[PDB]
Amino acid sequence: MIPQTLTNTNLFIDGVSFAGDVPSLTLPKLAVKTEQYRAGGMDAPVSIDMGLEAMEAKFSTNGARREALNFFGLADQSAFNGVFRGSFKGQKGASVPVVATLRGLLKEVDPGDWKAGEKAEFKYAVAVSYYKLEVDGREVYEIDPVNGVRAINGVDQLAGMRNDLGL
Amino acid sequence: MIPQTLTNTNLFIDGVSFAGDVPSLTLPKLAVKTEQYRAGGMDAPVSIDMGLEAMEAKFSTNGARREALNFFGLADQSAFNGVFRGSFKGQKGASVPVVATLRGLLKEVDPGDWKAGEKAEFKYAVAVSYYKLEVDGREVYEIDPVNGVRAINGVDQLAGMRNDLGL
Amino acid sequence: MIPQTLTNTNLFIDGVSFAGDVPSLTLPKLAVKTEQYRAGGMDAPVSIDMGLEAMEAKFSTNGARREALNFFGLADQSAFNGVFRGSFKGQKGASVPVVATLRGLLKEVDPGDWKAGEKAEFKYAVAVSYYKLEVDGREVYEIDPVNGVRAINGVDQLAGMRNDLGL
Amino acid sequence: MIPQTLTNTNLFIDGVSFAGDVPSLTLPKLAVKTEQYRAGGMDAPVSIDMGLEAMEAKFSTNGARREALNFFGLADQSAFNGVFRGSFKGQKGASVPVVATLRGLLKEVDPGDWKAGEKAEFKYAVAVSYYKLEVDGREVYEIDPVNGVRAINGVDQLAGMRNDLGL
Amino acid sequence: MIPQTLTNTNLFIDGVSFAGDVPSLTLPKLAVKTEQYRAGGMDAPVSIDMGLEAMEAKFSTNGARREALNFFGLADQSAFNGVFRGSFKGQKGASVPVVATLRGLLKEVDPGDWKAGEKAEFKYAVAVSYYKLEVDGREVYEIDPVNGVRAINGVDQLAGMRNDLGL
Amino acid sequence: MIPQTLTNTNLFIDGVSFAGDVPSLTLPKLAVKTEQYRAGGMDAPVSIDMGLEAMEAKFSTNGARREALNFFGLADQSAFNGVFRGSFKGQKGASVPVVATLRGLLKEVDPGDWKAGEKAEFKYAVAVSYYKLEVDGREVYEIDPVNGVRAINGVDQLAGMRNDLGL
Amino acid sequence: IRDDGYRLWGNRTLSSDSKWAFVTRVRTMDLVMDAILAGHKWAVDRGITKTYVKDVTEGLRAFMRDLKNQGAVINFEVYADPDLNSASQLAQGKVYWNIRFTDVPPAENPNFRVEVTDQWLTEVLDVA
Amino acid sequence: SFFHGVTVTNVDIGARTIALPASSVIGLCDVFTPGAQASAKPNVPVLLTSKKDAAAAFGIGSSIYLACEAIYNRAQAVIVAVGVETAETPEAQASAVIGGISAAGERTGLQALLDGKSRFNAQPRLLVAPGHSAQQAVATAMDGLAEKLRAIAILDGPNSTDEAAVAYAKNFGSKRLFMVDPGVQVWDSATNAARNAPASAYAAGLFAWTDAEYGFWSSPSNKEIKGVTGTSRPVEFLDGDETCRANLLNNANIATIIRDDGYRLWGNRTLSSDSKWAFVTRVRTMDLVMDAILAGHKWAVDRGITKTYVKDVTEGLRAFMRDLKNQGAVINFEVYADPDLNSASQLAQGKVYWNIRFTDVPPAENPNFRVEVTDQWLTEVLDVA
Repeated sequence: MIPQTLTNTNLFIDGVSFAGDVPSLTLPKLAVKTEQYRAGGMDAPVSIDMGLEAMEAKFSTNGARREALNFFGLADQSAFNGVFRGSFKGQKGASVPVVATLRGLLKEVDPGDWKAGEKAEFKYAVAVSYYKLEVDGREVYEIDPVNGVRAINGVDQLAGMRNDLGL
Repeated sequence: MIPQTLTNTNLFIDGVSFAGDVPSLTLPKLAVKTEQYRAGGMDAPVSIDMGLEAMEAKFSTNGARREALNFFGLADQSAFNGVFRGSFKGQKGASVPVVATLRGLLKEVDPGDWKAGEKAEFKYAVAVSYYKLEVDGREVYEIDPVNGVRAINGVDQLAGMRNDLGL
Repeated sequence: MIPQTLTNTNLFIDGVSFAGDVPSLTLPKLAVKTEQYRAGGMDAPVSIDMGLEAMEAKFSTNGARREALNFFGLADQSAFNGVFRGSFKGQKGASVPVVATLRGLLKEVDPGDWKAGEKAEFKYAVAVSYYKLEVDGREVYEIDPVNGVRAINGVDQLAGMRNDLGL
Repeated sequence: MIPQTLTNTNLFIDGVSFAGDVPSLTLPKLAVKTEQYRAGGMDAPVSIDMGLEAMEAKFSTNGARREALNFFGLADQSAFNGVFRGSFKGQKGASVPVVATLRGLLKEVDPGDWKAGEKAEFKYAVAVSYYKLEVDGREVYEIDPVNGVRAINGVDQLAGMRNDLGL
Repeated sequence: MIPQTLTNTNLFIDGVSFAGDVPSLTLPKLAVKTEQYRAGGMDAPVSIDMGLEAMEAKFSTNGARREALNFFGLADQSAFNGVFRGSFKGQKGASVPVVATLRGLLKEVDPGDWKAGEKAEFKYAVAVSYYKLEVDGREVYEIDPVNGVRAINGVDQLAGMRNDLGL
Repeated sequence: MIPQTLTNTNLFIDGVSFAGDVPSLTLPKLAVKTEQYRAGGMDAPVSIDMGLEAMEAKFSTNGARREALNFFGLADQSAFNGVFRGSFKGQKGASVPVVATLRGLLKEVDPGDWKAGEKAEFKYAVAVSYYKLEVDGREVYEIDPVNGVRAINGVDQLAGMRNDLGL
Repeated sequence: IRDDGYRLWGNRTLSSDSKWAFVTRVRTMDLVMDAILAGHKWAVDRGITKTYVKDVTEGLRAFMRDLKNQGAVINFEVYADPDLNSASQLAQGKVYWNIRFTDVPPAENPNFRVEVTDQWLTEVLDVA
Repeated sequence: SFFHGVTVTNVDIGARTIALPASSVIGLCDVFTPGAQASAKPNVPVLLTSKKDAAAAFGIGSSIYLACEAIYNRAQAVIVAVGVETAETPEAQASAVIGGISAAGERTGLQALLDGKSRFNAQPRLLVAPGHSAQQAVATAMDGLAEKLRAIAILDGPNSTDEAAVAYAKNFGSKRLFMVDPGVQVWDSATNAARNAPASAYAAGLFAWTDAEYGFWSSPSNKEIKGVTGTSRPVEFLDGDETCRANLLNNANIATIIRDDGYRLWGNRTLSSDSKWAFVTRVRTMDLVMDAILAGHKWAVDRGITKTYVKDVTEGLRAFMRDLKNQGAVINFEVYADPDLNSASQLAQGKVYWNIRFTDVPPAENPNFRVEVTDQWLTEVLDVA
C-alpha cells in the first residue's frame, strides 16, 4: 500500500460551509453491541452481536457561528443534517475523500472556559440518527436505525432480520 | 467563513462591572437529556429528547469582591442576576459580541488554597434558572424552565407541549 | 450447535406494525399443571400432568399507541389478535425467525408512573385464548383451549382425551 | 411508526394548575377482572371477563399545596375532579397530548418522612369514580361504574348488559 | 484433598448435543422429606425421614432450539430423557466427570422478556421421574419413584420397605 | 539467551497486505479466568482456573483503507480473518517470526478526532473467535472456543473436559 | 355496493394505460412529490455551489425514507442524473435528478379456492 | 378483464403434501409425451421446485411426473429433469435415455444432466432414471456420469426374484452406484388400485431429505419412505444367521424396503468392490466435504500467487473444515500444504498442492444384543428375605 493520512477536514451543516472555524471533527464510533457468550462445551466466550451501539458525532467550532448554534434542542429530532468531510493525502499525491453525511439531534452545546487570552472553543455533540460513510466516493457504511438498515458494502446486513420481523 | 475567536470577556453581576477581576467565565453547558431509544424492528438506538439538563454557569474572581460574595445563599433563589459578555474578534476586525444574560442561585463559593506567593482564586458557580444567549445582538437561546420556554431562533420549541399540558 | 441469540423483536397487533415502539415482549409461559403424585409403594412423587396452565402474554409500548389501547376490555373476548416476532441471530449469520401468533383478551393496561424527564412505559397484558409458536417457519406449539388442541410437533397430544370425551 | 415518548406532565385539580409541583403522576391501571375458566372438554383455562377492577390514580406533590390537601376525606365522594395531562413527544416533533380527566375520592394523603436536607414528598391517591382517557384529542377510554359505561373507541361495550338488566 | 471446581457443562436431550447454547444447568435438589419428631421423654425434635421430595431439574437455552422445545407437554410423561454433564477440574489437572442422566416431564417452558439488545433466555424445567448421578463414572444416586429404588452407593436403601410392602 | 526485540510488524486482513498503513497492532491478551479459592484448612487463596477470558485483538490504521472498513458489523460473525505478523530481531541477527492468525468479529471502528494538521488514526478492535499463535513457525497457542480447543504446545489441554462432556 | 349505500367500491381510474390503472398509483405519485416539493423550497433560491447537487440528493433521500417508513413507498431510489448535468445546463440554472420508487399495490382481488372434501370423515366420526 | 372484491371458487385440490425444503439437487430422466400442456422440449433439462412445476413442464400422466411426485412427497428438492421422449423397442429406449452428443452439438438423455449447472446453478448430486436403470447399458451410463458429475447414481433391479437382483448387482463394482431393488407399490387414485413404481425416485427423495434434517454424513438407511403403500415383493428382515430376504440383498450390496407396508429404506452399502468405500456415508461425505470446500474457496483460481498464498489457503481450508467438525460431518481432520510437491517449477505453472486428510463418522450398521435368561434374581426376590 501507500502511506496515507488525513491532511484537511471540512464541515457542512445545512449546506453552509464551515471552512474557517472547525478545528476538530469526530465521526461516530461504530461499535457493535457484543455480549460475551460462554455456554456449554466451551472454555472461552465468543461475542455474539446484539445490534449496534448508539452513535454520537461531536465537533467543535471556536467562533460564534449561529449557523450551528441554531440547531440545538429543536422539537424536530433528526433535523440537524451535516456532512463531515476529510481529505486523506497519500504519499504519491492521490487525495482520497472521506465524506460522512449524517443526521440527528444536536444534543449538547458546550461553551468551555472563557479566559481572556485563551482560545475559546464551543464543543458540540450530535446524536446520530442516520449515518452514511463514503470513502473515495464509494459507500462504506449506511446506518439508519429506524427503517433498520446496516449496509457495509452496499450490502444490507439486516435483510435477514427484516424478513423475520416482517418489516 | 472568517477565522473568529474570543479575545476578551466581561462580567456584570447586578449592573456592577467586574472589568478588573474575572479571569475565567463559563457559560452553562446546554445539554438535552437524551435517552437512547432501542425498540422493535431496529438495530441501533435513536436518542429521543426528554427535556434539557440542569444548567450551571461558573465563574471565578481572584480579588475579594463583595459584589459577588454577597449573592451566595440568599433566601431568594433566582435573585443572582448576571451578564456574561464576550468579544469574538475575527480576522478582518469585525468584533462580534456574545452576551449571555442569566439568572439563578449562586450555589457554591469555593475559595481555593491560599498559598503566600500564589494567586488565590475564588471559584463561584451559579444554578441557572433563566438563560438567554445573544450572538451579534440576536437571540440564539432563551431557556426559562418555570414558564417553560425553549427558544432557539426566537422560535419557542415548547409551544407543542404548552398546548398539550394546557399551560 | 451454533451460539444463537435473539437480536430483534417486532409486534403486529391487528396487522398494524409496532416497528417503532415496543421495547419489550413476553411470550406466554407454557407451564403444564403438575400434581406431585405420591402413592403406594413409592418414596418420591412423580408429577402427573393435569392439563396446561393459564397463558398470559404481556408486552409494553412507551408511546401513546391507540392501535393497542383500543383493544382493552372489549365485549368480544379473544378478539385481540397479535403476532410476536423475534429474530434469533446465530454466529454464522443464519437468522432464524421465531413467530408467535396469539389471540385473546387484552386484560390489563398499566400506564406506569409519569415522571417528567423519565421514559413512560405503558405495560399491557393479554389473556391468551389461542397460541401458535413457529420456529424457523415450523409449527412448534399450537394451543387452543376451547376446541382442545395441544400440538407439539404438529402432533396433537390431546387426540387421546378427544375420543374419550366424544369431542 | 415513530419513536414516541412522554416528556412532560401536568395536573389540574379543580381548574387550578399544578405546573410547578407535581413530580410524578399515575393514571389508573385499567385491569379487567378475569376468572381463569377451565371446564369440560378443554385442557387450559380461557379467562372470561367479569367486569373491571377498581381504579386508583395516585399522584405526588412536594410542596404544601392546600389546593390538593383540601380535597381529602370530604363527605362528597366523587367530588375530587382532576385532569392528568401528558405530552408525548415523538422523534419528528409532533407532540401528542394524552389527557385523562378523572373524578373520585381522594382516599389517602401520605406525607412521607421529613428529613432536613431531603426533599419531602406528599403522596396522594384517589379512588377513581369516573375516568376518560383522550389520546390526541380522541376518546380512548370512558369508564363510569355507576351508570355503567365502558367505551373503548366511543363504542359502549356495556350496551349488551344494559338492555339485559333493563338499565 | 485437592481444590476442585466445575469448569464446564454440557447437555444431551435425546442424544442431540447442546454444546453451543446451554448457559445454565440445574441438577435436581435431592431433599428428604423430614418431619420434625418431638415426642415423650425428649426436649428436641429428631427429624425422621418420610421419603424423598419431588425432584425438578431446570435448565436454560438462549437460542431457538426446537430439539428441546418439542418435548414440552407430551402425552407421554417420563419421555423427556436427558443427560446433564459437568467437568470438575481440580488443581492438579485431573478432571472428574459428573454425569446426571435423568428422565421426566418437561413441565414448563419460560421464554422470558424479549428486549431488543438484551440476550433472550428460554428457561425450562423438567419434573424428574428418574435420576441417576454418576461421579467419576461411579453411581452415587439412583432414584426411581415408581419401582421404588433409592440407591446411595449402589446400595438400595429401600430394600427394607420393599419386602414389607411385598413389592 | 540473546537479547531479542520486535522491530517490525505487518497485517494481512483477507490476504491483502497492510504493509503501508498499520502503525500499531495488539495481539489478544490471553488471560485465564481465575477464581481466588480459599476454603477449609488454608490461610491463602490458590486460584483455580475456570476457563479463558474473552479475547480482543485491536489494531489501528491511519489511512482510509476500505479493505478493513468493509469487515465491520457483518451478519457473519467470525468472518473477519486476519494475520498479525511480527519480526523479533535478536542481537546476532537471527530474526524470529511471530505470526498470529486470528478470526472473529470486527466489533468497533473508532475514527478518532480529525484535526487538520494532526495524523488521524482509525482504531479498530476485533472480537476473537479463533486464535493461533506461531513463534518461529511452531504452534504456541491455538484457542477455538466453539469446538473447545486450548492447545499450548500442540497439546490440547481440554481433552480432559472433552471426554467428560461427551463432546 | 352494500347496505343502504354503504361503501365506495372501485379503485380504477379512467386511464387507457395499465401502468396508471389504480388511483393508488396516481395519488401516491402525485403526493410523493407534493411532500418532496413542499420541503425542498430552498432549491429555487440558493445559487449553485459545489455541493448543491449533493445536498439536494441527501435531502431528497431523507424526505423519501420518511415515506418508506410510514409505508407510502417500498425501496425508493434517488440519484443525480449523471448524463444530463452539464455545465451548459448549470449556467441556465438547470440540474436534474432521478427519483424512481415503487408504490404499494392495493389488494384488489383476494381469491378463495374453497373445496368440500371427505378427507376428515374418518379422522372423526369413528370409534378410533 | 379483471375482478374487484373477493372471489370464491369450488375447485378440487388433493390434500397438500408438506415436506422439509432440501438443498440437495437431483438429476432425473424418464419418459413423457411432448404435447400441448407439457411445456418442455424433450432433450432440454428444466429446473423443478414444485409438483405444479413438474406438471406444467411435463404431463400429469407422464412418467417424469410420477418420479417427481415420488420426490416431492418426502423433500421439497430441486430437480434437474430431462424428459426423454418415448420409443418403441427397449434397445432404442435405453439408447435414448443414455443419449449422447448425437445432435448437431447438443447433449441428449442422461448426458444433458451434465448441463445442469451453467443452465440453472444446480449440479446434480443425485442421479435417478426410474424404470430405466434396470437395463445394464443405462446403469453404466449412470455410472460413468456419476463419476464425472461426482454424484451417487441410484439404480434399481428388475421386478423379478432375489437372484435376478443379486446377479444384476454383480455387474457393477462401482463406488458411485446404489441399487434399491424392490419396487414400490403405490396406490393410484385414478384406477383406485395399487400401481407399481420403480422405487429409485423414492430413494432419491429420502436421500435428499436426510441432508436437510440429519446432514449429508448421515445414512438414509433407516429413514421413512413417504407416499407408498407396499413393495412389489415382501422383503423379510429377520435374524438367526438365516437366508433373510433383507439380509440376502444387503450382502449383494443392495438396499431394500423392509417393514410396515413398505416403510423404511434399509441398506447402506454402495455397490463397491472396495471395503474402504463400502458405505454410502463414506462416499457421500467425501463427495460433499469437498463441494463445501470448493464452493467457498472460489478465490483460489484467480488471485495470483503471492508469498502467503499457500498459507492463506491452509488457514482458509482449516476454517471451513472446523465448521464441519463442529456440526459432526468429520472427526479431527488434518489439513496441511504438501511439503514435498510444492516446487517452484510447479508454481510457475500455477500448481500448488494441499493434503486434506479426515475421518468420517461410521454408521451404526449392526447393533448387537447379547441377551440371556438367568435364575440369578430368583432368590433376591420371591422369598421371605
